[PDB]
Amino acid sequence: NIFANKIANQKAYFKRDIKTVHTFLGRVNYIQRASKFNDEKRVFRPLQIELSGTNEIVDIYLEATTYISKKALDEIRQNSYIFLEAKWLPESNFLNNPLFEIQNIVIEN
Amino acid sequence: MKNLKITAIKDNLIFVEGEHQFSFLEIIKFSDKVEGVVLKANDRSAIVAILNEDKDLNLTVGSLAEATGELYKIPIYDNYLGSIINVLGESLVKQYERTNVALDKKYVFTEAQPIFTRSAVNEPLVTGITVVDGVLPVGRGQKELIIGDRGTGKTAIALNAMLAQENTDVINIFIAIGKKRDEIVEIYGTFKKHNILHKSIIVSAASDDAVAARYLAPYAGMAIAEFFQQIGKDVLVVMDDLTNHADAYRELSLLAGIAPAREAYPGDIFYVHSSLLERGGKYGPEFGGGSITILPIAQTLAGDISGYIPTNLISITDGQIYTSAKLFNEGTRPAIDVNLSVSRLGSAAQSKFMAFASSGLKKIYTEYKYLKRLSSFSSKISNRDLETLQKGKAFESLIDQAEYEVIDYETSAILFLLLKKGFLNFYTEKTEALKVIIGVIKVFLAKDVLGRKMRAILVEHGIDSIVWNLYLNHMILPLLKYHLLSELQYLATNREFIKKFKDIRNDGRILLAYERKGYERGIAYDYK
Amino acid sequence: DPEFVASTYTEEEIIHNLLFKLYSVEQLALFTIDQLNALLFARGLGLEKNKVRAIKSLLTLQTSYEFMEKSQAALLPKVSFNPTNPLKPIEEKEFTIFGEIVEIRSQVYKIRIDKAEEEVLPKVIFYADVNGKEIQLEVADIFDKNLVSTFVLGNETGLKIGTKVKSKNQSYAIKISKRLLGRVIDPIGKILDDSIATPVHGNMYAPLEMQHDSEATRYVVSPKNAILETGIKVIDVLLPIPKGGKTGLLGGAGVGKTVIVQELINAFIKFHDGVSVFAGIGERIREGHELWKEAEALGFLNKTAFIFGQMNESPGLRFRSGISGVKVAEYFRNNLGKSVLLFMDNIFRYVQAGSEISSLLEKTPSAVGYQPTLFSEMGQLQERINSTKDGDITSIQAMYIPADDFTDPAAVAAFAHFDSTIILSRQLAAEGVYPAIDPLESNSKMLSIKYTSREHLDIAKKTVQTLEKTKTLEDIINILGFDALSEDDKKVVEVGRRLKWFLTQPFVVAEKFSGVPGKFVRLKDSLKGIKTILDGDLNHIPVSYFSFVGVVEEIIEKFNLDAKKEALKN
Amino acid sequence: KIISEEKEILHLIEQSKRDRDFIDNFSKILEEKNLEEIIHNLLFKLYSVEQLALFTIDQLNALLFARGLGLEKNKVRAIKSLLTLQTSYEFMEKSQAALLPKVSFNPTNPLKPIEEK
Amino acid sequence: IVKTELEYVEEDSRLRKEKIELIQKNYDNLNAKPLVG
Amino acid sequence: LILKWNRARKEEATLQSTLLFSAFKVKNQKSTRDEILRLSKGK
Ligand SMILES: Nc1ncnc2c1ncn2[C@@H]1O[C@H](COP(=O)(O)OP(=O)(O)OP(=O)(O)O)[C@@H](O)[C@H]1O
Ligand SMILES: Nc1ncnc2c1ncn2[C@@H]1O[C@H](COP(=O)(O)OP(=O)(O)O)[C@@H](O)[C@H]1O
Ligand SMILES: [Mg+2]
Ligand SMILES: [Mg+2]
Repeated sequence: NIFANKIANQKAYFKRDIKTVHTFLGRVNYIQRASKFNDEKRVFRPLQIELSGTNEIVDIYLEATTYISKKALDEIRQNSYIFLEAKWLPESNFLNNPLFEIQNIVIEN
Repeated sequence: MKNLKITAIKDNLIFVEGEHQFSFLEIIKFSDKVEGVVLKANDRSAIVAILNEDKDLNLTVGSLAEATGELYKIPIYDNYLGSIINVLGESLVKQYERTNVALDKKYVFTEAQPIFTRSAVNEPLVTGITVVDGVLPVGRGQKELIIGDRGTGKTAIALNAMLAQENTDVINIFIAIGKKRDEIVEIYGTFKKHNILHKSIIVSAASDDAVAARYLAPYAGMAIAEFFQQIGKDVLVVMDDLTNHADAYRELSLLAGIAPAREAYPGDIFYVHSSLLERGGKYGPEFGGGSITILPIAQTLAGDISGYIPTNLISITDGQIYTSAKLFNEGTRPAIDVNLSVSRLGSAAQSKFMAFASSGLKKIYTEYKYLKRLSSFSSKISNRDLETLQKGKAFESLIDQAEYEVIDYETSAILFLLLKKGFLNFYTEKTEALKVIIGVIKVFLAKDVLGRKMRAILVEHGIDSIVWNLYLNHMILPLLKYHLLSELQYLATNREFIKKFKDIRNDGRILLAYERKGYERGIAYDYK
Repeated sequence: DPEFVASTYTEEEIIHNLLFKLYSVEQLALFTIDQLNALLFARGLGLEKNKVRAIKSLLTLQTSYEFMEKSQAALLPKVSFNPTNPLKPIEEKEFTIFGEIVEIRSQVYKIRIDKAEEEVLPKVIFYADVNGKEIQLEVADIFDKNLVSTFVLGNETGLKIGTKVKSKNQSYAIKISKRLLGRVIDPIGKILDDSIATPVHGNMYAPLEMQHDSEATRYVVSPKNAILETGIKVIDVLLPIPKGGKTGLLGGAGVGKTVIVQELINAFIKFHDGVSVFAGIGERIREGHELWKEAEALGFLNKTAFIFGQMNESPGLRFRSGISGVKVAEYFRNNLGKSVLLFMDNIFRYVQAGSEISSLLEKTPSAVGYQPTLFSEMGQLQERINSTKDGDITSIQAMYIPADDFTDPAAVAAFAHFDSTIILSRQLAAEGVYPAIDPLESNSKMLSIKYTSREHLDIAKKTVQTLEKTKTLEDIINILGFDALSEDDKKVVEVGRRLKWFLTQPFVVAEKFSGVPGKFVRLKDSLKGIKTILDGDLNHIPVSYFSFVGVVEEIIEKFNLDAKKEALKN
Repeated sequence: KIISEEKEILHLIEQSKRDRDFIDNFSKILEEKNLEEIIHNLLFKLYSVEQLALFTIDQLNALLFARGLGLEKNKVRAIKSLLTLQTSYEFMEKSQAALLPKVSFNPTNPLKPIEEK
Repeated sequence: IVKTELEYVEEDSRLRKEKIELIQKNYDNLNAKPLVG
Repeated sequence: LILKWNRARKEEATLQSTLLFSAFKVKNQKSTRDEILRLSKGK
């Protein structure tokens, strides 16, 4: 099985609170390093996702604030396949691409 | 059924009358929720101290009570993990759900296990603090006191030690004695944020709780720790703090008619704490095979170590970490005084690699302090003056550490060896340099396919000088050199940096491609 | 629908809502100095002696999101705060326990119960009627079924053997409502501001009952996360006050704590638009009368609820003042959803009253003769101040340290709860420096990166470092002379002197002593002024110009004016 | 019209920053999730998220029906439901490894003492 | 010396662009020539 | 000087506390004697 070894590498993170989320499901074509902007307290990660079923390229940004959120964000590499649920953040009004916060995510590498 | 009647309610104690075979600390049930413990009793009556309080239950003279005929035993439930409980087991804040099936019931005054059930303390306990892990080691089964003034960072040090067990399979128990509920909720939030909530319990007795609850909270915590130890688990217990426990015991004894002794404390205040702290240690395979590590906290007044309770507690534990107010005012965090701090276990509590790495650093630190306080004239002895003024300042820069920052044991050892080999001479008080080095080493030893095996070798076996030199020269130094030259501009012209890193292999071509692939800033071979 | 939206508002509500009216800059340019000053005083920003600066201050206050929110809500039908978990009043009972006094002493009386419909509970109140006057006795120890011991809440004159007493088997209760604002009472609810004793309209609540369904409810709290703005340069820059925490005011006698307390009351009522509760414990009669009169004069009396346990009252009555104040604050937060700033003075007297009550009831004294339940009582008082979904309860408590002995058990008990300590110095006051707050000794837990910016932390750290270094160098200056310093040391000393004198500020309440009008300085203005001074920009100005000003520009303007006059004089 | 849209955006940004920095409800913090023949195949077969992505809608509907859970006309809803079902451990709660006694090796073929008589 | 918040943002951007230039300079300092065949 | 002050203050405080409790323990001799009598009789 090609996907047999991918099961042992699953990493799942979730929140027990339920908000309105944007669901992304696909491969990570390109992911950059992390930037610290709000007084070196947050983490900014630009993501390029090739979705599933349409194979279109979308660009998003991810924000991390806690230690566990940064740990979950650090698991995303190139060619990683993700089922990510992201809460929209109101800072996208000053951004070219939307800024999101990880609510639930499942990561396989 | 009820067999006792309340006769008097004074001094916050209840005077039950009835004919029964009372025993010390026997649970007496006044309702299905409220119960107390017997302190003193005779052939016709007893004096009881309540542990709970109920709004709908109005205890009064003539009320009925049942003497259950059993000693005070704390029950163990599965949902203790990731929860705040009180001394009777009720879950004040919970993350999971209970099953109403008691895994065990532990007597609170369980006598300490005898000498033949013990073992030597030889396995490190990671506290996440470089100075503590390298100069003041803590072994699994040790009793280390954190003693100091108010607002100096004792609780921060204990929480840091309790955060470093995120991936070590060591249970955490935090007993709060007369603490503020705001701070306890904040600690719960920090536990959840730092991924150790599923591994930790918090026993709480607030400052306005019943005096019996505040007195018996540490014993209940120790009973839970003993339950966990009996199935071969390493338990790390923090008591915050034992001065409040001494005050609670004094209040309970004074209100019960016991005569005051030195400093108004009862006459057996030393026994109360010794029989409590002697329940920790390392036990043999036939008697559980686990360990219990205790980190009691004590508060001094303006540096007065010679206080009654602080000197009682120093003469019980295996060393002390003393937090200085002068260093805290000067801005040093964590403000730990190395001169007044001891660890009687010593290198016996360190791994072979850490013992090799941190050998003879306290002497160099004391020599540096002696020179700094007594420089006197501008006349200089030799280059050894610069040697000391360099290595001591490098060590002092290594001392500083952010709050809630966990620095791994092997990362600390590697930093010590780099310092001792002169690979930190270029430092000129640029915190980002050490931050970069620490992050690179941490990621390399945690995630790299070959770095993970290197870390396992460092943890298990004791390598010699030649193998360590090969390890440093052929993997660690190229990675450090590339990741330093790409972030610090002044390192291009730093004469010491070229003098030390000239012959190191250049690895920019591969680390570039690793960065462009989204890899972390320490992977050098691949992810395991 | 103006008629409909105004139909849901009482006339007093409209009067209050006239404050949150938006004024355009085109209109604002057309006002005069007198109208601008009236607007500033109404909005709590303090007097201004310049036109454009006053317009800028008014615009900055108006452009704030909270002010705009209030102004936008003021043109809408009234929305009522729905109280979740309100305070429930006491239940209606009858006098069910009857008895009489059988033993007398100083402040302690024993009661033997004859006709009881139910067994007596701890802490219940027995009422006695002597010469048409009502005396309350709180129960302490129940010796057996029909014999209890009690201590007086008030005055013990008129009690004797055989005085009949009756009880409802309930603890002491007081009448609480919104009408408590503007009135002065004692812990048990006796009127203290007029001889005819006009009653307070409200419901009877028991301050000793917390009304919690379970202990876990006491752990549903929100840890402090916000900083209260006071308008005082030193407090804002160096000692941020938590919102929902506790700040201690420490010092000897005459350092100036009460003036700071009055200034904070005024600033919270006017600028922050809230409700203030004052709880005097062991309050001197002269000081209480003076503070009441200046509260009436300065205009913050109608939004303050005063509780006074006087110095001459029995220790049992003095002990209950803090509990009554806490109960009033809990009512004003839970029932009305208003943030409350509770003031306590003096905590040392609360501890002393507790010790007195413990000693009177024949209990074994603890170390230094204090009560065995010292820390327990301090926790009981301080644990009901917190921050919940309904609002914030901020506490600012003044303490007296005897002989500057910070290791006294009362002080050690108090520091266990303080979230920010402000320590006053008698030497600094004697130098004429006011508010005479010691910046080096005091510290706040809210001066971190979790709550403040990088700029604020850097400015605070640099200020403290400069002040400590100039304090060190002043001794060298005094001994060896100002010439012995190096070139950098002279600049450091001058910057430190100007920094120290820039921290002084005139208060709008302290106009009685020096006659100087007060000022209100925002956090940004103080930060900018300290940043200007730290760079050495104003190093060409004599130090005497930096004393008792509001903002950095006032010194520059005064120096320029003096230089112009000097140039014209010759 | 009293509050401009730009200022409302700034207020939203500030309130979001405050809600992220200080959290009151502990359900808002990210949590790491712990991770005869025919019944075993039914109850133990594990699929990757990419594997379920490569699936068709009918196959995912059939798999949801086989485990007795809801059937949806959407691809993403089916994938999410299957992932939540398989990743959530019914008995394990990441708090049970702390309750598991350590395993010491045992004799599988031990001598037995004499019968008491 | 002390800095304003805007100056802190500018310093952050300056450091990021400095690191980019350091990236280029690290390749430049490796005095290398294309392999010939 | 610190050493001497600590020693002296400890001594004085302990003496004061013991002397204060002396009165309380004297005032309750009769209850102790009666309890001893009734325990001696007992069953
Ligand atoms: N490494 C650190 N870096 C920065 N700040 C720190 C560090 N460690 C502790 N602090 C801060 O120091 C203060 C005191 O810490 P802490 O509450 O742990 O001390 P304590 O000795 O337990 O005090 P208390 O007398 O209040 O019980 C807190 O504001 C905390 O955030
Ligand atoms: N800001 C101030 N400006 C001028 N005088 C002050 C100020 N604060 C306090 N004082 C002086 O303090 C005296 C009153 O002391 P008080 O405020 O009661 O101090 P405490 O309550 O700490 O004993 C007044 O005579 C007054 O002159
Ligand atoms: Mg602490
Ligand atoms: Mg005063």
